[PDB]
Amino acid sequence: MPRVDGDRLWASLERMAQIGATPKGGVCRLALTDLDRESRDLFVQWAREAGCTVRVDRMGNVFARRAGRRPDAAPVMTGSHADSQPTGGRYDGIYGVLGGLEVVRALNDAAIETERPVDVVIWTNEEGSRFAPAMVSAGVFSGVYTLEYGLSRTDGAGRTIGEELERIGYAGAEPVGGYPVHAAYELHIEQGAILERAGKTIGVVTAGQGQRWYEVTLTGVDAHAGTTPMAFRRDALVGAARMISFVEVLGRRYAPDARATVGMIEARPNSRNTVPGGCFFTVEFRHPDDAVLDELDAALRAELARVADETGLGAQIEQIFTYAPPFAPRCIDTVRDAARSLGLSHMDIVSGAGHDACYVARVAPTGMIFVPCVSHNEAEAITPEWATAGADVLLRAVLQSAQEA
Amino acid sequence: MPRVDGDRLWASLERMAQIGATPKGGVCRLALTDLDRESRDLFVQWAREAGCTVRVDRMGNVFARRAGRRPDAAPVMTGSHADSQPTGGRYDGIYGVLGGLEVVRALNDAAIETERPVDVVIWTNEEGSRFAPAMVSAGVFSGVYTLEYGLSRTDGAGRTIGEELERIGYAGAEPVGGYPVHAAYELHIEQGAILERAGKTIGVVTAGQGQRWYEVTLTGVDAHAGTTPMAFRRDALVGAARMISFVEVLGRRYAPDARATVGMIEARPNSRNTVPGGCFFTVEFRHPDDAVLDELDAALRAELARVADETGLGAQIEQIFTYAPVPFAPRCIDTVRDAARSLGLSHMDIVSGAGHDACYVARVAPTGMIFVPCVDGLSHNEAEAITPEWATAGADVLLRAVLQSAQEA
Ligand SMILES: [Zn+2]
Ligand SMILES: [Zn+2]
Repeated sequence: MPRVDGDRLWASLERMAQIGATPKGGVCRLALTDLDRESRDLFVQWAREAGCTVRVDRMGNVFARRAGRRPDAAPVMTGSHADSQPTGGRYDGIYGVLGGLEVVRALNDAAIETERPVDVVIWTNEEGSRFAPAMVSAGVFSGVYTLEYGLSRTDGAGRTIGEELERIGYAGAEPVGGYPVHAAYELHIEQGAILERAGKTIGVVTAGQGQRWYEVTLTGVDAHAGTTPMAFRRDALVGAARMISFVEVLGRRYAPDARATVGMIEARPNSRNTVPGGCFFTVEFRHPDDAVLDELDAALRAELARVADETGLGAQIEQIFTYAPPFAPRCIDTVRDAARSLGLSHMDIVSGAGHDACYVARVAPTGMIFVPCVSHNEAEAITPEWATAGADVLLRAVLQSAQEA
Repeated sequence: MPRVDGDRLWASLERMAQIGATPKGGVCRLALTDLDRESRDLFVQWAREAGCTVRVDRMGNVFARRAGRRPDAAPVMTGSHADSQPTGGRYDGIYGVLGGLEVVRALNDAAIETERPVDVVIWTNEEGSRFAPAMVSAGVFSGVYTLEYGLSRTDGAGRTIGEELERIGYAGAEPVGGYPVHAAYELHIEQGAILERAGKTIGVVTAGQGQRWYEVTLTGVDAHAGTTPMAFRRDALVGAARMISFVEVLGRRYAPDARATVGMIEARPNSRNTVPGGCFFTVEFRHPDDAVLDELDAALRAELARVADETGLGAQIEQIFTYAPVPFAPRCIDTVRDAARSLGLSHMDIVSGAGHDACYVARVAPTGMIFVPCVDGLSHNEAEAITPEWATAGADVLLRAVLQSAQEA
């Protein structure tokens, strides 16, 4: 099997990172800005230079197609997003886009004919910063959202995605999704420390995380600290402290894949010489298994009831967000087998963040490939070896799928 | 032994409560306002009608003196403040003042002569709302503050205490403090629910609380919750939670008199989907025993170090306020307790959880305090209330205490 040109890949990442470069060495390329256009334009140029046919759909998704023996066969698709967070890094999303480009180049150098066409994609507005929601364009593609909804999303100035697509010249003619896709692979940095600390180069992504978000309000009695003895108190902050501790306990209880976090708290009146009579805090559970999330939910509620009973606090809880994550076994195995045949260190991993691939999974057999990083930060970084390794895994996986009858 | 006239005392409280009456049934009578002046003038009028000689000092403190057999003898002093919080009750401070007036009237009715003169005092600006700080005038009296400091405290209008004293006619000529006082007693509502819930009418106040205040900053690592396994986390808020729970443990460990509280917390960045990398919170200890406060300090600092170690969090702690406990005079305390006993009144020892003028006066005179309960422990609220029975009982104890000390050679 062929090999990617690591130096060529690295050079393209270096070149692309100039567009929207921040002084801290990060990237600010918000969706459908002029800088987004400049980045898109450069990809298009490079793709066409690689002999690809580049098309654009009505959500401005860019597809660079490399020829296959069967021009009407469902393609193998790979890619990611080019747009960033306001204080994004040089590799969030774009590494997957340029990794896909290097795959095409590598197939060209090896003079390989595939049975199926290969599409390298840029998804519009993945990060969901200028327009909400995130992953909206892959969402339209995958039937999560309608085209009407996708195009009507507005920024702070009241400009819609549809209006901006026309402004920067990416109001494409192609339908958004609706055609069969044989398989899809997204190469992405981990945006975490699991691979790096485990000393593993390749993350075989098995699933996304399910999520449960809660808001909890504890009600006690505002009291002067000096004049109120401990036995008379209804301290809502102490009640919350008990819950915060128990949330951490729950996270460790369902290790390694559970995420359990209290990230926001507000005490009232929040004055140092008064017993807090109220406290609001959030809870979020993440785990790839809905059954485990149900356990976490039941434990949280049962404990909240015990705390209220013991403390005499009033308690209210409300689940405010619920999300169920599944990648295809075939793609997962293909990714693992590719890593193995390349002699690359690897491990199964769960994605702790959303990606376009999470939605593409709904319409085509989909997998993801993670590489380590030293995210959502201007200092996030990968090594040339990591960049090459992820791209070599991508090449192998895409090639295998593309030769499938 | 003489007895107070409960109906008379109650009538005086109802009448005074008219001055600055609020629709919610409270009192809004800020220090050195015209309402405060009216209240002062009425007390002065009643005191003179009861045969007292009234004097005013340079901080506007009002002293009504009931003559003693030996005019040059050190006086027994009693009283409180007449001024209120913006949403004050009908009994915060003024109960002690009118209690003192009732003591004078009761001594008159019984035709009693005392060895020592008795002073009934109104302290200027106790509540410290219009001018900061609180208890500033008893403070000057007691050496806490200079006269220059006391007179120069300004309100939001740029007007000083000195200027306002002159405006309302209470820029007195007498020196502020600096003379021998035989004993001092202040009658005051508890401003807490200890007496009410224990079913005790009289609180024998043994001390005012010492205080130690702290600021604590825990430093962790900002991290996205979904992508960060528990084992990698440096959660500053969980660290704080551990400390908050421990602070409660410390308060309950030194029951019944310890107060241990985390009243303020600030997490950062305080977003629901991220592991908090920073957390600020306050700690305050209160206790009548400085040795216990020392132990609380040591325990807090020891556990903070243990938690920082075990969690991998950076920790910072600063004691930003220190206040020594104010024990009251043993003889005054015993005098109060003995009085309650002789009157067949239910009573218990209690520690004051709030500052009073008497806390400062304790520095320059043998001082004690007498508490009565208040409904629900409510105070500095317009719905603050005592019963006639409680009002009468507090005044009866004050009468006997003042009487005993004023007859001491
Ligand atoms: Zn991304
Ligand atoms: Zn008071």
